[PDB]
Amino acid sequence: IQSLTARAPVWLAAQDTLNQLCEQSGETLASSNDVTEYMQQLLEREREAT
Amino acid sequence: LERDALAERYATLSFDVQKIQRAHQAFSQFVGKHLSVAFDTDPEAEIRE
Repeated sequence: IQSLTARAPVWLAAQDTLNQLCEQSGETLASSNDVTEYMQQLLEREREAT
Repeated sequence: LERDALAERYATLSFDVQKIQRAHQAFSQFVGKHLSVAFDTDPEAEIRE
């Protein structure tokens, strides 16, 4: 329970900032590999823009 | 004779640009498929311990 509790606020902060970062992005995120996929898409778009 | 040199030099420069572009593509592919566990601590060591 203590381990789960020490991990509880960390998890909650992760979820909070995850939702915020998801909303800052047009596409909605659902999984870790999905997050990295979106990240590489972002790098691609950045290269084209520059 | 003059234009031959320009063709050669242009060939080399275009090759270089393509190399750079593909290098960026490789890094992007990498981060797309890789960051979830990048640069983490070695498990062989800890399992041995």
